[PDB]
Amino acid sequence: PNFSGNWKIIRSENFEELLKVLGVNVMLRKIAVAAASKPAVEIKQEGDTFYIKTSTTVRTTEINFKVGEEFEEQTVDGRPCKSLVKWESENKMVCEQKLLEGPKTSWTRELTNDGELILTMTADDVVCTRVYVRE
Ligand SMILES: CC(C)N1C=CC(C)(C)c2cc(C#Cc3ccc(C(=O)O)cc3)ccc21
Repeated sequence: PNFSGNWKIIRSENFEELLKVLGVNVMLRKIAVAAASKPAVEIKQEGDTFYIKTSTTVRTTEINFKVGEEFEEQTVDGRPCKSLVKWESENKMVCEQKLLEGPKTSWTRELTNDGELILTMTADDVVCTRVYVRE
């Protein structure tokens, strides 16, 4: 599927809990949660090549990767990692992360038949789920 476009958040579940179990300081956690409530998301996909920009004033993540080639990013709680994206199924990509020790973290993105984008972010047993619609 083509994920390209600007995406707008409509649901977030377990974001604060994810940060909480990862030990993020409560003062920083409240700033992170509030910033994450209204991110600006831009995706440009050309085959297996992805540009994914998620912007908030206090944290912008900008990754330009090819599916099946390793790249550097940060975990959700800000620790440097090596990431590797693969297609799990036809409409779902799964990213495995390894720290540059800690919780086992990952993220997934998929598109529904209606064109809603579902992001999950995991740390051990805690799963955060965020749903977006294309502008
Ligand atoms: C207070 C600031 C400086 N801060 C500090 C520490 C951590 C790393 C926990 C932090 C994470 C986010 C975040 C985020 C986020 C992740 C994903 C998405 C998304 O994909 O929509 C949106 C926001 C935003 C701020 C901080």
